[PDB]
Amino acid sequence: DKEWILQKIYEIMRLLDELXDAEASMRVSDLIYEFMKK
Amino acid sequence: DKEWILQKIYEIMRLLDELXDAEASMRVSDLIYEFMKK
Amino acid sequence: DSFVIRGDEVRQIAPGQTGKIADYNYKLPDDFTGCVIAWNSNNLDSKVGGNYNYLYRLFRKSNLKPFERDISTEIYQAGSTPCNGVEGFNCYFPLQSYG
Repeated sequence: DKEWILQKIYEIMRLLDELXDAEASMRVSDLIYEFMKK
Repeated sequence: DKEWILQKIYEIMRLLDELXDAEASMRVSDLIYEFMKK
Repeated sequence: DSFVIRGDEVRQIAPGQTGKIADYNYKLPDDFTGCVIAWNSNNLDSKVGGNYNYLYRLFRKSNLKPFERDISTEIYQAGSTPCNGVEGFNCYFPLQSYG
């Protein structure tokens, strides 16, 4: 399906906890949960 | 649902811009312009 | 049972309450009428610069069974791609780095 988007937002989580603002990574995590359940 | 997804990543862009990194912001903007077409 | 759960997700502990941060590595079955207390642990258990101490597999093939708790080095999969650490489109090692 959206495997491109999934890979990209996982990359975003990677870089985002490689940032310092460790919090939006987890938001994107629940977003991926939302994708998988839908 | 679909609009919830598009607006949660709308907010992804918003928040990342609220963080500050031209590069990742460009990447996720590419992401949203990609997804909305898909 | 004791475990780590972040602040604005505390409420998610409920019978039949799935989730992402509250489900992929923990789950209570229905029919437990009891109490749970959450609270700040930062006065002693926190540190500036990323508390590199917690972890939970952010990906799994389904939810958990009643009070199920099983360790797994297994990667998540969309296809059947054998990956042992290399980040592909579906290799997906579920390591969520709580720092």
